[PDB]
Amino acid sequence: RTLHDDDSCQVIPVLPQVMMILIPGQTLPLQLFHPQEVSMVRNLIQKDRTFAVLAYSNVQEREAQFGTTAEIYAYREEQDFGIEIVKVKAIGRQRFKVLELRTQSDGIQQAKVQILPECVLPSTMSAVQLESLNKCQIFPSKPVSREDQCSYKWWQKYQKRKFHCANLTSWPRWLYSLYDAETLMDRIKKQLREWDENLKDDSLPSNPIDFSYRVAACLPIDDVLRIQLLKIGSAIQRLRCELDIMNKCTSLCCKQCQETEITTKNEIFSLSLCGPMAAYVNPHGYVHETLTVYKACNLNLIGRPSTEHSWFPGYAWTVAQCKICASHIGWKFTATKKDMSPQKFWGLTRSALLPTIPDTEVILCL
Amino acid sequence: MSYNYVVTAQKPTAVNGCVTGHFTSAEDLNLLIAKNTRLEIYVVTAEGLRPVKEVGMYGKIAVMELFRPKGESKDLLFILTAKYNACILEYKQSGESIDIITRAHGNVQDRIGRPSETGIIGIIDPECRMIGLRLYDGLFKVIPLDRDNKELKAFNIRLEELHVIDVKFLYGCQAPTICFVYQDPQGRHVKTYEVSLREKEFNKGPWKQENVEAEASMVIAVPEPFGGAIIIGQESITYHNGDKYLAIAPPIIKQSTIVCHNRVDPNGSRYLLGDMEGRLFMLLLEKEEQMDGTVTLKDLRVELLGETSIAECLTYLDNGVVFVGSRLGDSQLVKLNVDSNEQGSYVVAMETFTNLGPIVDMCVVDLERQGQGQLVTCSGAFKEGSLRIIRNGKLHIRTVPLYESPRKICYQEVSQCFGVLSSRIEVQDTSGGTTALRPSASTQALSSSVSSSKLFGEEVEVHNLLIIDQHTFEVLHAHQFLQNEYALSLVSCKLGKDPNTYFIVGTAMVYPEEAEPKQGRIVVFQYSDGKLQTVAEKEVKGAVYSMVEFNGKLLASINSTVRLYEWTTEKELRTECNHYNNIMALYLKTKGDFILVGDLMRSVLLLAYKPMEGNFEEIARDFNPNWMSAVEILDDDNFLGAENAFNLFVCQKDSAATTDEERQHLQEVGLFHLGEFVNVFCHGSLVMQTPTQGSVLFGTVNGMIGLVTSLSESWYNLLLDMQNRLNKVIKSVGKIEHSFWRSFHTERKTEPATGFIDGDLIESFLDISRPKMQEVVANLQYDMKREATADDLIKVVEELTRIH
Amino acid sequence: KALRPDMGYNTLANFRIEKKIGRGQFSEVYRAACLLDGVPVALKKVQIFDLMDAKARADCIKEIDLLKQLNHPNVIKYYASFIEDNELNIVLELADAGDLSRMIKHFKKQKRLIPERTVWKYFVQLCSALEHMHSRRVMHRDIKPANVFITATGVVKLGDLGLGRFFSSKTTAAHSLVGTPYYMSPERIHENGYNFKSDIWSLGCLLYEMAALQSPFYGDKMNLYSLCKKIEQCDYPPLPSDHYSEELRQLVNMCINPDPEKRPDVTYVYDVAKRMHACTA
Ligand SMILES: O=C1CCN(c2cnc3cc(CNC(=O)[C@@H]4Cc5ccccc5CN4S(=O)(=O)Cc4ccccc4)ccn23)C(=O)N1
Ligand SMILES: Nc1ncnc2c1ncn2[C@@H]1O[C@H](COP(=O)(O)OP(=O)(O)O)[C@@H](O)[C@H]1O
Ligand SMILES: [Mg+2]
Ligand SMILES: [Zn+2]
Repeated sequence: RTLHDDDSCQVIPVLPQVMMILIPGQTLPLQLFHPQEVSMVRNLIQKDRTFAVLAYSNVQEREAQFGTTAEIYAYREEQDFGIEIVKVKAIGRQRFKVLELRTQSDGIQQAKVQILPECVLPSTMSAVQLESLNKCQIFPSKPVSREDQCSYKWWQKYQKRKFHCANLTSWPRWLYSLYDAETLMDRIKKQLREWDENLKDDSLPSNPIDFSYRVAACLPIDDVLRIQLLKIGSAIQRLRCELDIMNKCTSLCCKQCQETEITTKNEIFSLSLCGPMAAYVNPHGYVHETLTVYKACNLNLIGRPSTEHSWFPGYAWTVAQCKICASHIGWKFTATKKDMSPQKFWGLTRSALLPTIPDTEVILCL
Repeated sequence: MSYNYVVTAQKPTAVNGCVTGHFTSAEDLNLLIAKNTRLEIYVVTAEGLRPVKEVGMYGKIAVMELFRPKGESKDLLFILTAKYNACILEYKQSGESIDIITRAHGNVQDRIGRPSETGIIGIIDPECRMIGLRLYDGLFKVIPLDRDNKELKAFNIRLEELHVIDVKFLYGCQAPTICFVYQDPQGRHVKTYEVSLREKEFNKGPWKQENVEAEASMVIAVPEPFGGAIIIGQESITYHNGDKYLAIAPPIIKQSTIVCHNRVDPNGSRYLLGDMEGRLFMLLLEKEEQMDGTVTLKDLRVELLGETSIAECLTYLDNGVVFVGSRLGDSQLVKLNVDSNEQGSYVVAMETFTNLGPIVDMCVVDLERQGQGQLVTCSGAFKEGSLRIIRNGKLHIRTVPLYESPRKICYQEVSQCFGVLSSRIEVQDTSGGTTALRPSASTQALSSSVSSSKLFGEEVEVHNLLIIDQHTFEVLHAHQFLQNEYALSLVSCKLGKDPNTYFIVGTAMVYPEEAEPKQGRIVVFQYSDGKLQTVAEKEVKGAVYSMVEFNGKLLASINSTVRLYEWTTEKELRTECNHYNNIMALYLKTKGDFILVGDLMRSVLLLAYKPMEGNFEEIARDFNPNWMSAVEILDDDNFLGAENAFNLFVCQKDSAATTDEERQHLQEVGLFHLGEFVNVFCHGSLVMQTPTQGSVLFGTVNGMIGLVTSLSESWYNLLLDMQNRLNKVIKSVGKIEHSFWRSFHTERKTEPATGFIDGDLIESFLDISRPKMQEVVANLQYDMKREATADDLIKVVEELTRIH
Repeated sequence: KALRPDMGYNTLANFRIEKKIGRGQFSEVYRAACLLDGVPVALKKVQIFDLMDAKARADCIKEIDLLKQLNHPNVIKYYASFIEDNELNIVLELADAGDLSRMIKHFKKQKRLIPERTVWKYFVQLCSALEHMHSRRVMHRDIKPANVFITATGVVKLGDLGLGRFFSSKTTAAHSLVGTPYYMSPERIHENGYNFKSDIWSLGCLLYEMAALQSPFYGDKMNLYSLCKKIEQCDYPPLPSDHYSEELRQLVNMCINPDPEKRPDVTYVYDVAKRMHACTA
């Protein structure tokens, strides 16, 4: 929990067969059965509780260059069967650059990695803020205007005062608002409250570094874009890229087909306290980051509905796959009772979706 | 490897601070001015100001205050630079030799710190016993002014208040006290703390009043007999002294925020208050009769004296003459004609001093066709707007006041006129429409128009294209743009098989609901027979930030796209090719078929137009995240830029690279802390056309015009060793190393300078005396390599001065 | 219990066999549940190393890689294939609702012929499946009522794909039927290779079994000498005229022809089936 220093090189164990891209702040539930993996975690509890999770760019090959450290915040040991099943919940803390990968004789990998720094740049107007305007730069915090506000009125006055010194430079006030941490966070909050209706600033972070990594976990994005967001070091550039994904990549197609649209941004809504996307676990320890959508297209139901291990109690799940390539995309959830609203919804796994630009001919910018 | 030479053609003219006292002598009244890196010393006379000495300091003067320790005959000056270089200087003249000695020096940057939002504040105790510097939130630094404190040993007292707005040492205090306005989620409050040098704890002060104005931003220590402090927000002026708390809300000050102040009388009876619109008010403190209580303020009064330049700082001198240290426009000595009946007091400007800052955009022209280049700049902002014509012949400068913000500028040789994009602020009128605040270049044009295309009190920004004559500088035409249309770029060039030269304007439809510009247009205009004509119009789905003539075709940046238009025989902008990139294309510069694209976060790339392909090929990328202001192509391999805390950098294309990764990556081969914020770069020279090649001029916010030129490795290594020898001989002001000042600086890191030669330090070789010249050229080699003589290197430095 | 997420559908560890549901002459089918997502699959294990030689194993594996690439709704999709414990494991789309053989057997019990409207409804879906396979130059080699699966919603899905092509019959027998399709074509009597025209003969013979509720050479199955001679001469009882249309019966006679060149291509069979299905529905 004390966090590692920036640019410091750490030798930490990479947990085997964890082929995923962990993001700082993201929770990682894991179920371990091998005594070698369990004893490694048992020894990590006696130390800083930090292990490594590699971001493998290639699935078949071990092309891993970046990763994220994971601190074990909760330990749980079960002896229900002859196998000591140990379930642990970890949380991502810092990104890293892979310097060396040492496979030990016991199969556990040891990674000497460099902790990457978070690029915290000052305000653009700090270089041109006049000494006479330094005194009136701070905005007055008051419940009469900063809360129960018009939003249209307050953000206009915020831009005028913060970026008043834009007259000295070769660019307008509104251009500086496009590279402003608070304005970009506000624009993401607007688009995020549409999906997560019962959301408030008490849950989302205030800091832009912590906010950007939280947004990357919430966004239904494939492993390609998830690596690209972690490659971006500056939070302003990361928020600009995340917000461009939200505006341009509004269509969510099947990853195998690429041209078979399953759902769109407007269909995203929430039925869990975590948000629209939540990391659920099946009876065999597999984690599925399922997106909660109102309606889904090009999906066929295989098998009969079931109630065992239903993630949404009082809803019968049915296996759903792509009508074109038969690849598993998710599960359709139908209500058992008549008054239970929504009447029907779909839980689509993240690994099976691919965010695409609507059918027309653009790159995602930072 | 790239090697460059940066020399200052025009020193920074903008004034960021001014102070008065007795620096040269107790019997001489002085006016010391800080023009960013320079310090000017003047003697107050009935003839205005007599120049005494201008010194070149290696640092941005952030704090500048005068104080006289007990025993000292004359005042000493404290200067703290942007890089926290604190120092105390003394004026010393023996006959004719004027030299500014360094009594005390040091770097007061803490090992770990949270820089405050209200900048760096530096205040001195009235009895000259300590220097309170509020650099970081929660830590108030105290430097005791002891006899043997040459290295300025400092200690921080733990302050509980983090979001402190402004602090000043109060007067009428037996024990030193500091009054301050701080903000917390509950509101803005006033609190005093007694500063203890012995216990190093903030003891309970004499008083602390809560619930002050929401915009309370300024604090003024009132001297004896009045005592206490004056707090000024936007709509009210208050005075606090424990038992007394006066508060006045005159309607003459509610229209603008008061941002600067200065004391007129040493006792504190009269004060000057300047606002954002350049208005000057007089704050009077009426004293009531004494039984034994001379510490009684009867009432406060505010009287609008008149309109002056947009004042960054003010300074009362004598006979009603006030120096107005303006940062946006010309600084000026104004006379206050209060000597009538005290009812009708009016201002009369008496002497204006040229200020070219902020230089927003510029262009190199040759109006007289004499070979020597002339630089016309878009200087000033708001009513201080102007066009300055700089020519070499020591640089002669002509001013053309526009009374509105000039944004961009270009030159059209065929029609003998300049294209100038400009903006004026009109308030939302009582009738529903808009009304101009004052007459300006766009409203007082010989001919004016509004675009015919059709695709309360709130301030509205109105953009217009001005066609200004090259000889008389009269506004011949003022074409106003559409409602909610921001004019961003402007060029004057010939395209396709058309012989006429057109003024092309790129715009962005800015609406408050739209966060990013989703619409804009490129308008082509022809100026013929004294009038501008709308010729072509091409609507685009984005903002047109930059445009450039690229091999007879119009290259334009639209949000995150670099599109190329070819001018058809039907006079229409037909698209040829596009390049969609991961960057918001803000900056566009071209040389032949190569294109340099840049972002506000230093995310840059280089494309190349291939006629065989008929599309752009991405050559190289370099995504180091850091703020930017301007870029320029030096040559096919070297590219110059300006980043975050007043730095200059050069990225080079690795041509000798073997792999695609190394060829597609630009290596950072140059770094230099310039100390100025560069807004524009322009190829050209003021001198008629050597060890140099290329001539890239630059305009800055502080009004400084510089020049960058490429040098060979032999000239670079010669001037680098000569620079180190000059640095170790020249007495720097405030004992600040040249290596530290020019070392690249950001809030994250401070790395040494590379690939750049400080031309100002190289030119100082001719200013040093002959015994010191022999000390510098000793053991230095010059090319067969032989021992360099003083005479041979004097000719080399003289050739470097001949370029500007 | 082992779990290897990185492998996915290419390992036994990520599947739990629920119950055995079938066993072909050269295969073992099991109703299995994917432990990663709960997709019901049919794990088909084939002992390729036991009787198939290195060349016949390679030709089968290479074809299985292109069969994964197939994309048609009326075809059982090959999800994944892998060699583990010297056994070829093929993961298939489960179609346990029933098959054309079960429906024909049920109509035989009720003593009623399948209506012609219902015959074309299912024949047109199978014709689309064979048309797509032949467009990609892929031969089924064992078109029979058992391999024509039908879902509860009435969707037809051709699957399994004939493995018999490896054929050997090492015994010293006079006649052989091991490693031959359900409807053996005359060219297959000479023990020669397979062709696209054999699938047309099997498709035509299947349309006969849909109408008469029996194979065109049903009855001769007991005495193989008469069966082998009757296939060459195409001596089968023709379909009755009073029950089915002239177009249905002439298409059967065109497809059931001894000369492979005289049999029409799947393009014309699928075109005729679409015309008949449009009229009847
Ligand atoms: O709401 C949701 C969305 C879907 N989902 C979900 C996500 N990934 C899975 C994976 C499975 C795999 N398991 C099975 O298919 C089967 C059948 C079955 C059917 C329903 C419930 C549990 C089980 C258990 N088995 S079994 O093999 O263990 C039992 C068994 C043993 C021997 C013989 C025969 C059967 C299931 C659900 N998955 C949820 O977890 N909840
Ligand atoms: N894809 C499948 N889905 C469901 N059942 C299948 C599948 N393939 C074969 N079967 C079943 O397996 C049995 C036949 O096995 P199979 O290997 O197909 O042999 P054959 O093709 O020689 O009949 C039947 O009971 C059939 O229903
Ligand atoms: Mg088969
Ligand atoms: Zn698909």
